[PDB]
Amino acid sequence: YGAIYSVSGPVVIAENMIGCAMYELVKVGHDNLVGEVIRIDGDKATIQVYEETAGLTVGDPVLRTGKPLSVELGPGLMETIYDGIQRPLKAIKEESQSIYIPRGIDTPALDRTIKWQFTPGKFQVGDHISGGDIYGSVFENSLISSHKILLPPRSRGTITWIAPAGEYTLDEKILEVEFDGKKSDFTLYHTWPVRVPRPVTEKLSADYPLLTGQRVLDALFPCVQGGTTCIPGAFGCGKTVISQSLSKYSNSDAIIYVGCGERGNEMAEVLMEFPELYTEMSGTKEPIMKRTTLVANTSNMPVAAREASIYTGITLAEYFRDQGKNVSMIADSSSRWAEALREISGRLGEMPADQGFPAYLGAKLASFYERAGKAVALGSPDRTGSVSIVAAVSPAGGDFSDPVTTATLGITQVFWGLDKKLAQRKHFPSINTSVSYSKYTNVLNKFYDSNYPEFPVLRDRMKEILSNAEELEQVVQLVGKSALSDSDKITLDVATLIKEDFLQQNGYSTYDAFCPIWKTFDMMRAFISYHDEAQKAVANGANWSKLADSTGDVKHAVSSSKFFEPSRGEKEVHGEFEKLLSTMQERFAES
Amino acid sequence: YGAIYSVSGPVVIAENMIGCAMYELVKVGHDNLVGEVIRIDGDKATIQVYEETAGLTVGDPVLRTGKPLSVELGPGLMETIYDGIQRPLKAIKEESQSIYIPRGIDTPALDRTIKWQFTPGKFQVGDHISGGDIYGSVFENSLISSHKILLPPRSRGTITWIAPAGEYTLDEKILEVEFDGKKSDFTLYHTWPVRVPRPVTEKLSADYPLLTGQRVLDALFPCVQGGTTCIPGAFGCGKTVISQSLSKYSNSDAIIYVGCGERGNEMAEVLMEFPELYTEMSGTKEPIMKRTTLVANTSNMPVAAREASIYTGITLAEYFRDQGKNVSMIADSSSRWAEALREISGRLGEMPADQGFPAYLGAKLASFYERAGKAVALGSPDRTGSVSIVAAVSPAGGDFSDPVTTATLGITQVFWGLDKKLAQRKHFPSINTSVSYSKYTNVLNKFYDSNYPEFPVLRDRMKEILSNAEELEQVVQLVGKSALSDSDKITLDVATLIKEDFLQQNGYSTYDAFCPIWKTFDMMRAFISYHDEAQKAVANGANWSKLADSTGDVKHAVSSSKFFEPSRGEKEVHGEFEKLLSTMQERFAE
Amino acid sequence: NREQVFPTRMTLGLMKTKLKGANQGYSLLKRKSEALTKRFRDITKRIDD
Amino acid sequence: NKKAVEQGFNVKPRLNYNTVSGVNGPLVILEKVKFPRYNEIVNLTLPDGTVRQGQVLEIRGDRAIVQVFEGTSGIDVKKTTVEFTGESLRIPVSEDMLGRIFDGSGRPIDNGPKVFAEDYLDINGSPINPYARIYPEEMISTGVSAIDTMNSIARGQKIPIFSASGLPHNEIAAQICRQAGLVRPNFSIVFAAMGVNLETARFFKQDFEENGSLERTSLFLNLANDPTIERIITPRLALTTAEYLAYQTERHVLTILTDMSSYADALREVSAAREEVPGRRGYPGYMYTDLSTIYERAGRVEGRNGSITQIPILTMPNDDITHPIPDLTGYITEGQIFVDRQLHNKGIYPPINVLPSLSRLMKSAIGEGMTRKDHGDVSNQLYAKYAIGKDAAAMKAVVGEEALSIEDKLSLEFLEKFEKTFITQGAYEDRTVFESLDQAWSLLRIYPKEMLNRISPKILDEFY
Amino acid sequence: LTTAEYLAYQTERHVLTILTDMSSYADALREVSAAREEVPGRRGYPGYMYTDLSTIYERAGRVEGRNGSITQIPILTMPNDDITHPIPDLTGYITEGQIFVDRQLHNKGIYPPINVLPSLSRLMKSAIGEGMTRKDHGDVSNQLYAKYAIGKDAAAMKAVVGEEALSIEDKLSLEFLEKFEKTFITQGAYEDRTVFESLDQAWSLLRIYPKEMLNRISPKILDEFY
Amino acid sequence: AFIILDEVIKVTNRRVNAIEHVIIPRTENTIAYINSELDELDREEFYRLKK
Ligand SMILES: Nc1ncnc2c1ncn2[C@@H]1O[C@H](COP(=O)(O)OP(=O)(O)O)[C@@H](O)[C@H]1O
Ligand SMILES: [Mg+2]
Repeated sequence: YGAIYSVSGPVVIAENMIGCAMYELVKVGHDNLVGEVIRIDGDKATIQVYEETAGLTVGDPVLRTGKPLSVELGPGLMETIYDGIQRPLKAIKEESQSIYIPRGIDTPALDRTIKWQFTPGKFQVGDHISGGDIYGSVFENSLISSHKILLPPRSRGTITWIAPAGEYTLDEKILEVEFDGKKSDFTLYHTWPVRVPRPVTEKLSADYPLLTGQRVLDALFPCVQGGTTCIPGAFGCGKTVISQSLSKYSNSDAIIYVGCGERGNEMAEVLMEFPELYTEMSGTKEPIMKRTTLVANTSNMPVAAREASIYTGITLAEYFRDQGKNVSMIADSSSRWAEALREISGRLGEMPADQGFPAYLGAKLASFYERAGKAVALGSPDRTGSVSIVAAVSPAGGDFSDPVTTATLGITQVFWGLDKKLAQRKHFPSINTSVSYSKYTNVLNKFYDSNYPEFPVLRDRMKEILSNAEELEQVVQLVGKSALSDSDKITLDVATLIKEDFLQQNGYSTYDAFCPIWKTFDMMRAFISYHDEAQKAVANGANWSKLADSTGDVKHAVSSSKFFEPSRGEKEVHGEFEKLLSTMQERFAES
Repeated sequence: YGAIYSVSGPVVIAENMIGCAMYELVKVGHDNLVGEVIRIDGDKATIQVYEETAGLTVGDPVLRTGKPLSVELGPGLMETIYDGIQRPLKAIKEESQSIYIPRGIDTPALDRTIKWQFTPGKFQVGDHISGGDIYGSVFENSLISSHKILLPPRSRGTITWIAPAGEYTLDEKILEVEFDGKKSDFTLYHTWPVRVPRPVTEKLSADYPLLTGQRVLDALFPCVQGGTTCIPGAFGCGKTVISQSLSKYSNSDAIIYVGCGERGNEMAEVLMEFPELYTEMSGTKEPIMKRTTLVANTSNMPVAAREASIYTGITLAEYFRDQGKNVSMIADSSSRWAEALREISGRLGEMPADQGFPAYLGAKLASFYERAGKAVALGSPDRTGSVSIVAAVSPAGGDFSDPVTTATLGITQVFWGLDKKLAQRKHFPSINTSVSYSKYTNVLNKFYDSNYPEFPVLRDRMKEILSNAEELEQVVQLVGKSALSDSDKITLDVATLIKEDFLQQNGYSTYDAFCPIWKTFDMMRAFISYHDEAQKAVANGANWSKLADSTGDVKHAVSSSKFFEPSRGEKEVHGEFEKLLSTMQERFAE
Repeated sequence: NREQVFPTRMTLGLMKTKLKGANQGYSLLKRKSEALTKRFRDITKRIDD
Repeated sequence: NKKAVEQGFNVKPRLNYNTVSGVNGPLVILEKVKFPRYNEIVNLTLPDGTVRQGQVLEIRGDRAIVQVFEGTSGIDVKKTTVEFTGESLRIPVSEDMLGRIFDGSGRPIDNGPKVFAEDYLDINGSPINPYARIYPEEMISTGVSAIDTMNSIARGQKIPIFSASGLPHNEIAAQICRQAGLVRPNFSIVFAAMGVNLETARFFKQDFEENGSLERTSLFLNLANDPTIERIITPRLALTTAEYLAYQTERHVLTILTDMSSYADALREVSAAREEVPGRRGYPGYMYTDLSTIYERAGRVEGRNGSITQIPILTMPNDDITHPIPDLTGYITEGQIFVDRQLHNKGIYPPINVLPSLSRLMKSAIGEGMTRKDHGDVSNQLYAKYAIGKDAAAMKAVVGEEALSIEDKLSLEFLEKFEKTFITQGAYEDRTVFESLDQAWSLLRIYPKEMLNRISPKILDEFY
Repeated sequence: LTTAEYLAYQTERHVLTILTDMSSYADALREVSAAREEVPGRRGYPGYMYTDLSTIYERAGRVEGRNGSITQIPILTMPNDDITHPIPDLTGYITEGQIFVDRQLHNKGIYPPINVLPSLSRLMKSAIGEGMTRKDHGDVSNQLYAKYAIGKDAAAMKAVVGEEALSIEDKLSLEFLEKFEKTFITQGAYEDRTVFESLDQAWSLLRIYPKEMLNRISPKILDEFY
Repeated sequence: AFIILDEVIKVTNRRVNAIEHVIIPRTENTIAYINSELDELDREEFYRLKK
């Protein structure tokens, strides 16, 4: 038990504290504020307290817990909201009967009153069990069924006793392991340090795409299940609605929605909307909230807790990856994580480095994004989970020259650059096709050849059309549109059509809330076939003005392809698109 | 008295300074160098010496004056010339007999050798007296008579002795006030912290206009008595003309001029021009220096003096406002004041915020401009005064890049926009009416409805005419001149007449040296009547060339409105305008 | 609304030179347009005659 | 009933420290402190008898660094006595505040009595539990077409006004206060002035008096001549009053935080006084955190019928939205209302530029039940066609009017009839959301039905 | 690099050291320096970053007694595609050349997206031509660089002041730049272009110009190869 | 000659308007942004030297 010596904002230097390890967790103050040691200068131990620091006096006790910041993994989190240090906000509200976050509240991360239905695994008494082996499964909810109870990593030995099937809480023993003559008792949960990544047998090259649902994201710049992503942009660009529309409509078996430096109203919107939303996975319409846990750290919450929120969310994602679910962790703002790091560093007095961000920011971001990836779980039976990190960077001033943005672009593989020019005029998603890229285009060729063989060719054609139109518009804004050829007129017209109908997808309309991959592919087919038909008919000799006047019906039919409801089904929608192409060739043939 | 401990440049640390206050002036060294205290660390106090710190040993005494940077307020301020520190330049020259200012010269800022007439106020022995109460009067000048002696704003208590009417110096006692013991004794003068604004009972809304005497500045972009204006203040633009106008023809009963870092040859120009000014009064012609205090402050001066020049000037203006007098405080080179502030901030080591300027430049400018405004003075009687600040924004005239320029344009409500191009084109007073603006027309609507009702309507009409003239000039540059319609041609001709006669004022000329508000209103009404008559004739279908040929006489008559001398004044010149307005209708009708 | 140029001390000078050159080209091209337009009205009058 | 006040009847003597070790800038380094609190607000007494409040910002062993709101001028080490209150800065809040005028430090400048405190609440407040939040789905019909049809303000929103020095940002926010009402059926405004001039303060006070709002408004006036350090605590005091009123008394509170640019300027001055990180443009690296602790106090909570709606009036230093203050404010708040100089010089009132504006709570509070079913589609189509009009205006200025297509000419006509008719209102003309939607549908009927590509087919068939 | 020095000097092998993310290495240096509160260089990097980068880069080359070599190709990530950044600057200073990979070329789809204008090789003048590869190598490379620079400048001029400003030579340079980026620079992976084949392609590119307009080509080489 | 001169005047005025409304504003905005970024870098260097 040390004593507080110096307090300055989120950092608390504590004296008479010999024996404190680096990045350990200390309970600073009489309210037991959660903290983490950053430096040990002799007996002083600088502590970043993860709660509001006002009210701390010199001489207050500081208990050494002896363990690092440990997120508590196990059945229960599925449909919960956390506070960065994994404090369940619902339980906090019920226990405190208030609307605020009490300082130093010590509610358990996982509810202990709930009784869980444990079904023993293939492992029996006497079988050697290693870290990550599934010794049982528990039914959490209708969507996340058979929540596999993993043996904690770093724990090995032979099973002396395994509890039979029944109803257990998290405090109850489930299994006993004897290793080197020392019996170890295991329960439904286990704590894992957030700083150390959860081990896996072998990470794999991710090959299956993470179907966002947005047309531009799915087609032009795809992301694989297990690939680091990045959504830089200014405010109002749509990097939070892209994150939400990816946490609602993706094929990920689970979602870890992490909000660092975000509005509490955004997380409240998630809480109100996700239960009312449903997913077709598992063979039934189960609510989305049954498969998404939230790590809420509102922007006015303590600064030091944003790193804790990031690490807690990524460790939850790694745990579900170890269970074998193609999880995708969605950090709301790695930019605000970086700002929290800069604030802590400046309070520490460290050297500013770039824009004040500490010199280790790039390394920490690289490590956090390297936590992602499709990987074979550590223990048997064999299973291949994934963590698709999609973090929305928020550069200051809408300029992608920020150090956090540059480091994130260095580490990630998909760059969904948002343009505020398209954020205005309600052109959402505001993805800047010029600067955006996806390095998983080549590795997705296997999936595309298996399912939609012409999809990469169509996306290459769409990229060519958009780039040609960008060049032609740069020419036209200076030298007028009169000098253009008919082919250039077609290129500009069809690219305006693409930008106004295909690329732009309203995320709050019933038809374009979730545009699945088959509807997106059919829409690309429609637009590319319209462009090709116009080019061929003009090359045959038709004047483009009269041709457009005649084929305005086909152009408007293509422009109205958005409204085809995906709820009609894959077959019904494809039938509507097949008739669209047939109605397109005939009209162009007639004219 | 403390002792010097360390000197490294102008910053001085003085050991054994227990009881020293922050931002307190101390006498550093054996030459009595004056310097403010920046920070304290136990016994040691950090001091920025105002003068040059060379030759300061260790152990040199550091006397504690006990007050912050103060201003000598009392009789004898008016005709004198000061600096940012408020050291009399004339008295320093007379005392030292040298063209230089010796280091640590301690000439009192107010002449202690002058006998001042004193007439006690209504406050008698035993009557309660509070801060700002006029307990006496002093005959100082011809323009400014009855220099109302004020009790210091912080002072309070009961009178015990009052000086009988006679002749007194500033040194000898005048009033003795007891507050739980006779701890107060008052002379003809008192000191006020320069950074601390002088309190008032209530700060009213500035309603009465500041008639600068110029037609453009008094009609198109008026200022209110107690309003803050802004002038580009670049060389070769007419800022000198604006300064002379505000000095001698304005409504202000007192003038405070601050240089705060302008060039030396310039200071010579202003210090040789203002004594040559003469403002005609009811009695006879007497110098405008009789009511104007020059805070002369060149680039060679200490940076602390340059940064405190505008603050000393505004404190003097606040003092003269506290007497119920309307003061105009012409701030030349506010950008050079900001440069001095930036130099001090860099010396102190504070981090820059915008273009190297300190983080508090905007706050300091906002507080300084808010120190202006009409306000009923503290203490009885209930007199009311106003301080109007006219600030030359930047040698980088109207450049939004400069943070000081941006802050001044954002805080001040009137920008009079001098134009070097118009100055080269022989346009006087070189006001660029396209960029110049005033936000005080809304509050001046009340005064105009009270006195001259049609003034806002005619001013808006001329602004519309000038905008339409700019549009018509653009059209005639793009296409042929004859392509414009009859209405456009009439608008262009009327606007050209307005620019040539109404806007263009010959300050050096005797007839249009000072256009009164009534004369400006009459000329504006005549011009609007001429434009309306021409528009009506165009609507009647008459050819504009024939209309101009017939109404050349009316055009000459309305152009003569400038040449009508306001020396007769009031109904004598107003009656002539009625005939001119009548002639603009009968001739137009025919 | 601006060119995507990496900020630098040399880049600032190059872009200031580009701005000066663009202003010069704009002034000379406006002068050329004015002269050619004067010749244009002359040619239109000659065409009518 | 209320046991919170039971602990009130307790006397806590305060230690009076004469041990001012040193003073530098706005800070006093005060030594020999007995167990210094981290955020205690101390009552610092000058030798001249003046009392300035200050709060400790850092505390070493038996040493507390106090920053005083009024400033450190005149502070001495021999004579200045510092009286540690032992608690953070708490504002005496009561229902009697409504109708009073308070200074920047919370002291009443209304020439009335001190607040008969009903409770003492820490000005810094506490973050609202995100699980306890309720998403604001109740639209406010502010009577402004640009703010009600294009954008939309729901009740617990944080919706600033982004403007410049000379723009009528005060007039537009005064129009909102006097016209704000729930779209499908009163607000108790709380006004916070930070660094504004006497003209602006008098304008807002007289506008509240004219509209009859002063009976239900609390004014926190920190004029331009008031101390700059207390511009930090003025919005905290105003927002703590708003939090009290709304969440406890069950009131709906409008919070006008005028000159958050001045608040951020005071924040930057305080940060630069210390040796702190420069963030961007000199503003502190924690300016996001501070502005968030200000803004995110608004919203609605579960189980309580009160709400806080914030309209922080913000002055853009150079009319650019990439400046740190506007950028961070846009990141934190749930939208922005963008007052445009390009329109003010054009003569439009209100000069609200719609493209830079935004309301993140339009999706909710726009729908078939909350408003008319066409609102979202009409707003999106108007945005698209307004941008096409801006692009067509630029292309016209470049290559003449002739080169423009039929769509471009229609878009220029729509731009003219939109800026001159839709955006433009009288200073006291309040337009119901349905009225503004009918005007918007007329402006869309300028276009043919085919070109209206943003509208859903059902809406277009039922409304064109 | 000490492994490479061993293999190349004590075992007489030819080594190809492929250090990657030297920007990441220098970021690690900055993190170490920032913890020591040292006097920083540009962008916070240590003042001795030139010395450290020289210690690493200068471990390449051939020594007399040995029949081995160290070829060093340190891959380097420009943080914002800026040469002026301290890491690329100081590296240019120590290294002897660079292969500048262009984001603009990558966006245009050219592989490899090598921009030959900022790219350089200080040892080209010694290792190229005069019987080492072929008599025309150096002159052809000089002419290609000159024509590519002319093409870039003329494309900028045509974008700004229209196509009227561009002369016949400028239009030819635009056509050459198109056919050069599209056919010469563009080269799919696993395609081995021998230096002779690349020189033949470069001559085919240069035959777009008339013999007179080819400036840097020596008259003898021009007569023998055009 | 009239037709050719009309075409040349049209292209010249198009270039003039294009310059004055795109090239000059874009270049001025780039100048402002570059100067702001240089000021930010200078401020960062000043803060590092102050530490
Ligand atoms: N794809 C989209 N569909 C519909 N509305 C959108 C879309 N993208 C953005 N918006 C609108 O923009 C607003 C702000 O977007 P947001 O998610 O807050 O982005 P950011 O977090 O970057 O500001 C949202 O309230 C929403 O109304
Ligand atoms: Mg967001």
